[PDB]
Amino acid sequence: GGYVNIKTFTHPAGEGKEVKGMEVSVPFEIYSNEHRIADAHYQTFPSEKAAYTTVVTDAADWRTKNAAMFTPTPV
Repeated sequence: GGYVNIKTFTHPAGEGKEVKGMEVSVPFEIYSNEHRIADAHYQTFPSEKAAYTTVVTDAADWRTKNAAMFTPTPV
């Protein structure tokens, strides 16, 4: 149970594009059931309560934010 507090760090992702960091608290079961780790630009620590303002509501919400961690966007 509990939450998985994820903080991703902003980093360049191709000239003209990048990936904006984020802070999101994910319910453990939702996180363990499915998650994608592609780079090392993140950090994780568990806790009983959500540590960040943005809290994942459901499996679909997590897949969206998780994918947002890798989708390159113009600066």
